Amino acid sequence: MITKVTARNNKITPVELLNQKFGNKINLGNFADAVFTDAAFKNVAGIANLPMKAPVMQVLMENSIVSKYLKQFVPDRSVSFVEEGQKFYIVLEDGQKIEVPEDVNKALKATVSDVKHWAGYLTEDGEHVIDLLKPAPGPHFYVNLLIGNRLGFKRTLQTTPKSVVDRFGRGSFRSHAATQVLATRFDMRQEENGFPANRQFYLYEDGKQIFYSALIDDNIVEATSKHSSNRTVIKYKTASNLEITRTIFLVPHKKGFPLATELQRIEIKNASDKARNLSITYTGMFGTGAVHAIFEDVTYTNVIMQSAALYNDKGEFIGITPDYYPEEFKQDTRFVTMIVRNGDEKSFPQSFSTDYNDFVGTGTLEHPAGGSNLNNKLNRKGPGFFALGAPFTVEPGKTVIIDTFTGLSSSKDNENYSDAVMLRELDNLLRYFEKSESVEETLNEIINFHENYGKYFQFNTGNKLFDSGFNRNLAFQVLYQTFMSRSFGQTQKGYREIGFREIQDLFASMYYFINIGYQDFVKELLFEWTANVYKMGYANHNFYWVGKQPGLYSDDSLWLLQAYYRYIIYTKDTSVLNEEVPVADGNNEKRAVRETLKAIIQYSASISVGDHGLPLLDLADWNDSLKIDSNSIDGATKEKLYYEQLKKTNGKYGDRFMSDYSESVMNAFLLKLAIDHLAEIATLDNDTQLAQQMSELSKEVTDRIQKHAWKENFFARVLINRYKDGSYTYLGAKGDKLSADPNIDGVYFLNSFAWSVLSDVATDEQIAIMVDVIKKHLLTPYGLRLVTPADLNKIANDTATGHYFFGDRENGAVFKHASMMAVAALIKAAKKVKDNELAKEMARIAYFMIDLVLPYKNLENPFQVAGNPRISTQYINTDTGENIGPLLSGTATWLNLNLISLAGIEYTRDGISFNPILREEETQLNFTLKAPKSSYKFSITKPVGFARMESSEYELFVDGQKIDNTVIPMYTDEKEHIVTLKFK
Amino acid sequence: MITKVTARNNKITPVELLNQKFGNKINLGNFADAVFTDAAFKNVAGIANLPMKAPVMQVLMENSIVSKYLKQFVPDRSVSFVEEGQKFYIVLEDGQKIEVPEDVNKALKATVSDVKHWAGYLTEDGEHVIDLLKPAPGPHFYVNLLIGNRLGFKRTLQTTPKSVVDRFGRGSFRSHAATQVLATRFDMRQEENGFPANRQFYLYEDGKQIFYSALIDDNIVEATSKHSSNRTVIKYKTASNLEITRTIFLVPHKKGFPLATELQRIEIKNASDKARNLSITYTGMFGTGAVHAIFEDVTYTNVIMQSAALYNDKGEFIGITPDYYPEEFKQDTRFVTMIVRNGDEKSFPQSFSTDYNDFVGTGTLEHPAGGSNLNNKLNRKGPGFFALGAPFTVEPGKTVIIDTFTGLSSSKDNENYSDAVMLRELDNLLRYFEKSESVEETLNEIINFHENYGKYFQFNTGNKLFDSGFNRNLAFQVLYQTFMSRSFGQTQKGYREIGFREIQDLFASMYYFINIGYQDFVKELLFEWTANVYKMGYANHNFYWVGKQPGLYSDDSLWLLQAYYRYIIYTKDTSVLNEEVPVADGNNEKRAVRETLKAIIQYSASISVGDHGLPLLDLADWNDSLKIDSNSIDGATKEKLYYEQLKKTNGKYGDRFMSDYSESVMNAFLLKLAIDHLAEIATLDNDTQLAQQMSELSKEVTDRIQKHAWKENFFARVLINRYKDGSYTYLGAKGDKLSADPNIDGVYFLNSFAWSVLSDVATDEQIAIMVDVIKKHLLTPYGLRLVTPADLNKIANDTATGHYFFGDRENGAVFKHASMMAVAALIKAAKKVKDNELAKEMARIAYFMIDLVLPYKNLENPFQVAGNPRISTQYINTDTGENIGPLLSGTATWLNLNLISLAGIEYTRDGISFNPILREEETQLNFTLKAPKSSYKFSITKPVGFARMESSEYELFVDGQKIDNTVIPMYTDEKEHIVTLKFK
Ligand SMILES: OC[C@H]1O[C@@H](O)[C@H](O)[C@@H](O)[C@@H]1O
Ligand SMILES: OC[C@H]1O[C@@H](O)[C@H](O)[C@@H](O)[C@@H]1O
Ligand SMILES: [Cl-]
Ligand SMILES: [Cl-]
Ligand SMILES: [Cl-]
Ligand SMILES: [Cl-]
Repeated sequence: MITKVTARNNKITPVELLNQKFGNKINLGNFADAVFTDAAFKNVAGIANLPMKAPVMQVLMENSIVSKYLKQFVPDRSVSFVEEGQKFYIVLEDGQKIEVPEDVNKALKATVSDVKHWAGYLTEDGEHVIDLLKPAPGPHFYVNLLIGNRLGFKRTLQTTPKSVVDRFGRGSFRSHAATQVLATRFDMRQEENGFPANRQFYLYEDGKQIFYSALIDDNIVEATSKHSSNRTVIKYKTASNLEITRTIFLVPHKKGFPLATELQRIEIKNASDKARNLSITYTGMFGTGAVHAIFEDVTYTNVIMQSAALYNDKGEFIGITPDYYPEEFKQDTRFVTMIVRNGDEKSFPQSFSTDYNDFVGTGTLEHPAGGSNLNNKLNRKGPGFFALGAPFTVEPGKTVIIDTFTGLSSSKDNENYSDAVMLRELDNLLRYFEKSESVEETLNEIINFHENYGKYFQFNTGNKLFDSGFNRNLAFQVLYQTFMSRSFGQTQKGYREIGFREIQDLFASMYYFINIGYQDFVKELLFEWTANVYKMGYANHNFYWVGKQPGLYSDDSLWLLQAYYRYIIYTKDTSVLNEEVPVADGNNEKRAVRETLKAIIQYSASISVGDHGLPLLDLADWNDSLKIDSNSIDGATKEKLYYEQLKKTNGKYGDRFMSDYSESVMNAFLLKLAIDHLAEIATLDNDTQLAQQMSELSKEVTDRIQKHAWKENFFARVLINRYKDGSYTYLGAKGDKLSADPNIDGVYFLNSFAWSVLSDVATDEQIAIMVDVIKKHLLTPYGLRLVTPADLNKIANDTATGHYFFGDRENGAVFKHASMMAVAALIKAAKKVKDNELAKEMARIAYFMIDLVLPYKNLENPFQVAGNPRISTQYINTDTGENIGPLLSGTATWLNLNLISLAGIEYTRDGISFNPILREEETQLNFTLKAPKSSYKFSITKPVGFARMESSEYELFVDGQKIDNTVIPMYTDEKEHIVTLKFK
Repeated sequence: MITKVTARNNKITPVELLNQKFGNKINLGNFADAVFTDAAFKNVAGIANLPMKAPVMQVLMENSIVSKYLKQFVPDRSVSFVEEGQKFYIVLEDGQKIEVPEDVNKALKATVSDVKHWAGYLTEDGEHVIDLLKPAPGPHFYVNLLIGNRLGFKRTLQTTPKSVVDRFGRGSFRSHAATQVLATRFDMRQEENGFPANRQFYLYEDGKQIFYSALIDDNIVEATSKHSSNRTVIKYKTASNLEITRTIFLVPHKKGFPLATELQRIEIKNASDKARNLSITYTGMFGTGAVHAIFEDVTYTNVIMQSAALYNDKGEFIGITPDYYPEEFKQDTRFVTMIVRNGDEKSFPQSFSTDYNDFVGTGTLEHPAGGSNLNNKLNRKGPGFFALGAPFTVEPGKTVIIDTFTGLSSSKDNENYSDAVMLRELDNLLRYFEKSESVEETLNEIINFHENYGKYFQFNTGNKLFDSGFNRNLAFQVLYQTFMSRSFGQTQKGYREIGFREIQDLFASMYYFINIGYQDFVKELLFEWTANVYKMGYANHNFYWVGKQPGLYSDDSLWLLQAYYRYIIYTKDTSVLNEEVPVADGNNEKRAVRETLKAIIQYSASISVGDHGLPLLDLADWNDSLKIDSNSIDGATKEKLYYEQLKKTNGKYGDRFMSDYSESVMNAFLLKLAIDHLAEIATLDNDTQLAQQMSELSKEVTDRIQKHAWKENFFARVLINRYKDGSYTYLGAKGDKLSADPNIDGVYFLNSFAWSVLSDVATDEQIAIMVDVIKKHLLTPYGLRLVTPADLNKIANDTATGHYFFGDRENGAVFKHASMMAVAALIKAAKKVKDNELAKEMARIAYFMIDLVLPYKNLENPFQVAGNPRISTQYINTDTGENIGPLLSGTATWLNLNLISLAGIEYTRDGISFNPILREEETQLNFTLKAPKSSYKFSITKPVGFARMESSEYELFVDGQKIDNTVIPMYTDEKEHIVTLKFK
C-alpha cells in the first residue's frame, strides 16, 4: 500500500533532473542549482551556470518577486533561469525562452552577483569575514573558539576558561571542567550550543525596540562578523545610521581576578546628524550548577537557586549573581556586570530583570514585551536569566561604549572559599577595567601573545591563505587543544575529561611553548601525565582532577614516550628523567621518571603480551572499536591476577602474563618506537646500561613483528590467539578471512601502515606493497579511509560498524586524524626510501591528503565540503565530501607536524636533520624557525618536478659556507643563521 | 566593597513600600500591585484596590501610553494609580492628585477591568478557559495531560500513549516507556516541555505569512484555549475574520492501528465576504531515539538518521518518517501525515521541508523565511524536523478542515517488526479516518468513555466547581496516574519506571475500572505487581518491562496488601488468592498469591526485623530521605547473608535476621495494617488457620509498637539500635534529642501520626496528644507539613535540609500527598473516637487541608497560589503559598479516597459501613454511587454544626425502611437503592 523513499534512496537529484530536461537546450555550466517543485519530485525549478555550488534557488524562493513570478509556471512546469548578456530569461521544457520582467531580472542579478563569497571570505591574516544574512554550509562553519590564559598560575590545564562563539555571538562559556558560566544548550540541533539569549542585547528609542543583536531585518543595512585569533567582532549598521560593534574575548588571568571572565564590549556610534535618546537591555542565561538535573529534575534546578543583586561602595547597582542553597553548588559563584561609558561619565545599570517570563511577556525573545521596562524583581527561583538596562543619549558623530563582564569565581583557585571571595575578585576586575582604554589594551595583549606564540615556525610562501592558515590559525588551534583536549566546542558539550592519549596535542605545541619561555609548563604537563602511570607500566585512560580507568586501554602509556622523546631531544634536558613523580597507585609513593619509562616498556614488551610476544590488545587500543576480546580486563584486574599467577607457577616479576588474549600490532609499533625513543634518551643521558638494553630489546620486538605480523601484503592489525585450530589467527591483511567486501581479500587498516613506518619497522619493499594496497582500497577521492569493510562479528560480539550510514565516522569515513598519521608515515618514507618513484608517489598522496584537510581550502567549494575555514574538523563524509565536526581533532596536531616535516625539519640528538620534500610544482619554499637560543631563515629552491636529497643533486649552505652534513647544528649563539638549499 | 542582596534577603517588597508611602493618603484596599522603579529599590510605581493579587503593573508597563506617561514621574518619584468614580488619578508622595489624561485613563480602565479572570475561568463542567495573552501564575497552571486507551490490548500499562499540552499546544507526546514521538526539550525553563515547533502551524495568503499558531500579534483579535477531559481546543479570530480552531487528542487504540497516534484537527472558517486563497504549513520535531546522545553526542543523533517520504497507493505524497540506521532505533517507526478537506475534495500535502535551517532561513521560527515555499528536500541527516504544506481556497462562510496524524508504530506490539509494519498500520489508520465525521465521532467516543468512567461516584452539591472538579477532573487524573505513575508531565520528563509503591494509585482507581467492566484489568495489575515480589517477601523497588532494585526499600511489598485488601473486600473475589504467579526470583517458578502475601508479612514481621521486633528501615522506607543507616543492604544481599547466618547458628527459616540496623515505625504500621488485611481476607476465604494466625500476629505486632515505639509525645518514626549506651535510641517524638529547632523538643513526622491511625494502633488518648502536637508544630497557614526541623547529622548527616530554601520540598514544605494521608487518618479517627470535640477538631483540620489541595480553588487567588485548577500539584511552598509542580502526585489518589470517605463510604466484609462527616456549615450532602450489580442514591441532611453518628441523633432509611444497622448491604439486585440519613 504505502511506500517509503529515504533521502539516500531517492532516485534522482534536482540538478540531475534539471540537466535531463534542459542540459541540451541551454548551457547549464559547471555548477547549477535546482529544487523539486512538488513532493513527488516530478518537476524542477533551477538556475544555470553558477560560479560554485550554492543554495541559490532557496534564496530566490525567499524573494517575494521571484517567488510570485515562478508560480506562473511551477509546480506543473519545470523551468530553468539562464543569463544571456546581462539579462535573465526563464526557459521551459517546450523550448520557450522568456525574457523575465525587469523587477525579476533585477532580483535574480542581485542574488547571483556575489555567490562566490556567500560563505564569507578570509582576510590576508586568515580572519573569516561572514555575512550575517547568508546561509551556513554547516553547523561548524561559522564558529570561533576562545580561550583564556592561566600560564603562570595554578592548575593551568584544569582552570583555563573557554568559549564558543558563532557569527551572531551565540554559544556558551565555561570555567574549569564542564562548569558553565553562560548556559549550554543540549537540544536537537547541532547549531544550538547555548541558551539563545546568551551575549545578546536590545536597543530602545522612545520606548520602542529598534535593534536586537540576533535579528537582522529590513532596518539592518549592513551586518558582518569577523572571527579572528581569540576574539570575534560583529558589526551592524542600521537604516537610521547607528553603527554597532560587538567585541568578544576572554580575559587573560591576573592575580586577584575571578577564575573566568568573558568581556563583551558594545560600541554604539551615532552616525546621523541628530542626537538619539537610547537605552540598552543586555541579556544572558547563567548555566546551572546542577547540570544532570536538567534531564532528571528541571524543577530542582529552579528551586535550588535565586537571583541576587550586587551593589558597589556607593550603593549603586552593578549586576546580578545567581545564589545557590546547596553547598555543592556554592563552590563556584557567577556574576554579570556592565559599565556604560558616555563621554566623561561612567554609569552602571539603572534597572534589571531576572525572570524570563516577565521579560518576554506576551512577546518573543526577538521582540520581548518587557524588554524596555525591566521590573527590578529578584527572582526567588532559577533559571538565572538576566537583563541589565541603562539609558544613554549619544550625540551626532559620538560613540557610547558598554563594557560587559560575565564570569565565575571558584574554590578551585581559592582556599576558604565563599561568595565573599567572588565579591573581592569582581572588585579587582572592575577596578582593573575602570579606564576605557584598559579593554583595548588587554585585547592588544591577547593579539600580541598569539602573534608572538606563532613565531616558532613561520611559512613565507606568498600564498597568504596558506601562510595565515598555518602560522596563525593552526598554531592557535593546537594551543587550544593542548588545554582543552577534545572537551569543548560547538557540538562537544558533555563531560569529557582529558584522555591519556591526547598527550598527542603536546607533540606539536611543546615547541611553541618552549620558544616563548614556558619550558617549565611543558615539563609540568609531562610530569602530570607521568603521574597517571602505575608502577607496573599501564596508565589511567582518563584524568582531570583525578585519574581513572586503570590500564583500561592498551596503547595509552606508550604515547608518553613520544612526548618525552620530543621534549628530551629538543631541549637536551635529561634532568626530567630524575624527577620523583607520584605513581598512580597512590599511598604517597613516587618513582623517578626514568624508572616509570622503563616500566611502561616492560608492561607492553614482557608482561602484557600474547602468544607472539606482542602487546595485548585488552578492551581496545587507539582504535575505539576493536573490541575483539569480550572478556578483557583492565590493568588492576590483570595486576592482582598476574601476581597470583606468579605464585601459582613460582615465576618472577617480568614474566609473561599467560593468556589467550589477542595482540595489537599497532601497540607493537608504538612499543618499538617507544623503545628506540628510550634508547636515544639514555644515550643523550650517557646511561650506558639503559641504551644497550633498549637497543637490544628493539631488535627483539622488531623480530617479533616481522616474524609474526607481516601477513602476505600488509602488516596485520590484530593477532588472534584463541582458536588453536587456526580458524582465525589474524586481522588486517590478505587472507585474514575477515573482509566484508566481496571484491576485497583481507581487511586493511590505514594505521597498520602508518605505525609500521613511523616506528621504522617496515622495509622499503613492505612499504611498496602496502602503498599499492592503499592506492587500490583506502585512497578515495576525499582522502585516505581508516579501514576497509570488515565482518568482525565472525570473532566478536558486534556493536561497532552497526551505527552509521555509509560515509560517516566508522562506516568508511575519512577520519582526518588517522589520515594525518598516515601522511606522517608517507612523508617519513618519502625522505628515505631508495626508489625515487615510490618516494614521488607517496609525497603525491601526502599532499593530496593535506589539501583535503587544510581548513582554508574549505572556502573553495564551501556548500559541498562545509567544515570551517579556520579550524580543523574531525572527518570527511566519503559519500558527499562534507567535512563534519567536531572542531577539535588530532587532525590539527598532526597536520602541524606534517607540514613542518615536509618543510624538512626533524630534531635529532645531533641537531636538525634537514630533508625537505617540496611540491612538484613549487620552485621555492621559505620559512623562519625559532630555537631557544638561536633562529634560522630557510630557503629552498628547485626546478619544477620532484626533488629530494636522497635522489637529487643539491648544494647546501649554512651561513654562506657550503657544507656536507645535512644535520644542521642546534645553535645557541643567539644569532640568526641563513640556511639555503638548491636542487639541480 | 561590593555587597550582595538575595531575593529572600531583600528587606522590603514593592507593595510594602507602596503602603509605607501611600497607605494613609489613599485607600490601597485589600490587594494592590507595585514594582520598584530602579535597581536600588528606593521608589515604587503601584496601583490601588485590585480585586486580587495580579501582575497589573507588569501589563501596564507593556502599554506604550501608560509607560510613556509614567516616565514623567518615575524613576525619581514614587507614584500610585487610584480610581475614583470611573476615573483614574495618579498620586505622588507630596500629595498631588492628578487626573490622568483620557488616553491613560482608558488604558488603565481597560487593564483592570477583568483582573478577576486574568488566570482564566472554569466552565460548569470544570474545563479551564484560558486567554492566550494573559500572564501565567506558574509553569504548571495552563497545562493539560492527555492519555490514549489500550484497554483490551496487550501490555496496557506499558503501551498507553500520553501527551502534554499547554494553552498554545506546546509540549510533547510519548509512546511506550519514555519513547518520544514529538521531541521533549530538556533545557533551562520548566515552561519548555517540548521542541518549540511541536503542533504548530502557519497560514499564508498571496505568499505572505498571516498567522502562526504560537504568535499572538495585533492581527489576532480573539485567542482562547480550553483544557477539557482528555482534549484541548484552541480558538483564534483574525482581524481579517478568519476563525481558526485546533483540537488535540490521542487516538484510542483499535486493532491494526499504530501503537501511538496524536490527532490534531485544524478548522479554518472564512467568516468574511470574500474567498481567500490560503496555504498551511504544518510543523513539528520528531523525538530522537538516541535520547542519551542529546547530552553526550548531538552530532550522533543527527547522522544516525535521515528523513524519508511516504506515498500512498496513487503515488501521492502523504507525509514524513524519520529513518534510522542503527537496529536499536529501528524497533519504533515514527510518522506524520495530513489530510486537507475542502468541501468534498480531500487532498494530501503538496510540499514539504525536513531541514530546520532551510525552513527558518534568515528569519525566525515565529516568522520563517522558507515557510511558504517548502523545498521538497529530504534531509540526509537529523534532526527530524518536518513542515508539510498544502494550498486551499476557502469561500465566504465556508470551513476547511486539516486533520493531522502524528505517531509511532512499534515492535512492542508486533512480532517480526520492521518499518513495513508501520506502513500497514498507518494505512489502517488513514482508512479509518477517511470520512470527515470519523474524527468527531472518535472525540465523542473519548468524551463518553470518561463520562461513563466517572459514574462510579458523583457528588451533586450546590457547587458545580466542586462537583466537576471531583466527578470529572479528579476522576481523570487518578485514571491518568494509574497508567503513568509519576513518569510524564510538564516537568516530569526523564526516565521513570513504575515504582512498586505507586500501586497506591490503584487504591482509588480500581473501583472506577471495576464499574465499567474492567475487573480483569485490575486483577492483571495486581498480578503484575505480585510478580515483582520475591520468595522471601521483599520487592523490586521498580519495574517497567522487568523489575529491579530487589528489597532496596523496606516498605514496598507491604503496600500490596492494601491493594489486595481493597480488591478482595470490594469484589469478594478471593479466587485471586489461588492464582499461580511468577516469583521475581525468576528461573521458571510461580507461587500462589496466598503464599506470596503470607511471605510479605513474614519478611517484615519475623525476618527483616530489628531489636524490637519491628521491620528494619534498610536504605529507606516510604520517606525518600531517611538514609539513617549508611551500610544498609537490599534484600538479595540480606538473603545471601541470612542463610549463612542460619547455617552458622543452626537456625531455621523464619528466624530473625540478626543485626543492629534501625527499625521503621512507619513500616510497623504498614505491616500491622497488612496483617489485619490478610486476616480479613482469609476470613472471607473461610481459611480458618490463616485468619487465626494473622489475628494473633497482629496483637503481637501491636504490642511491639505500643511497648517500644510510643515515646511520651508521639509514635516515633525510627528506632535506633546501634548505640548500646543509649546515646540515641529513637527519632520522632519528644526526647529523641534530634530536633534542630530551638523551640521544639523532638522531631515529629506527620506520617507517624497518620499511619498509627490508619493501622488502628493508636488509642483515643494517643490520638489526642498527637493532634495537639500537630496543631502546635505541623499545622501551618498553608496546611500540614511533613516533618519538623531535624538535625540528622547527629547520627548520619547528608541531604534534603541540605538542598532547599525554607519552604520547598524537604526543607519544610506542605507535601500534599503526605498531607492527604494525614487527612485520611483524621477522617478515620473523627468517625470513631469517643470525644466528640476531638472528632470535631480533627474534621476541621481535615477540611482545612482538603480546601488547600482542591485544584479548582487555585483560581481563588491564582497569582499567589498558582498550581493548576484542574490537576493537583505536588507541594505547597510554606514561605509563599505557591502550589508547585509536578502535576502527578499521590495527592490526587488520596484526595479522592478522602472525599469519598468523608461522604461516608467504607467497604467492609459485610458491605458499606456508612458514616459520613459533613462540613459544619453544610445542611445537606447528596451523591450517587455505582456498584457492580446495583446503584445507590445517598442523601444526608443535618442542622448547621458538627454532626456524626457516634455522637449525634440520627435516623437512617434504606429503600423507605428505617434501619439500625449502619452497614448497608452490597446489593446485587440490579436496582437503584435510596439511602437517607437525617441528623437531629
Ligand atoms: O577514531 C577514534 C578517535 O576519534 C574520537 O573518538 C576521539 O576524539 C579520539 O580520541 C579517537 O582516537
Ligand atoms: O516524599 C517523597 C515522595 O515524593 C516524590 O519523591 C515521589 O514522587 C514519591 O514517590 C515519594 O513518595
Ligand atoms: Cl586503527
Ligand atoms: Cl565542536
Ligand atoms: Cl508535571
Ligand atoms: Cl515519613
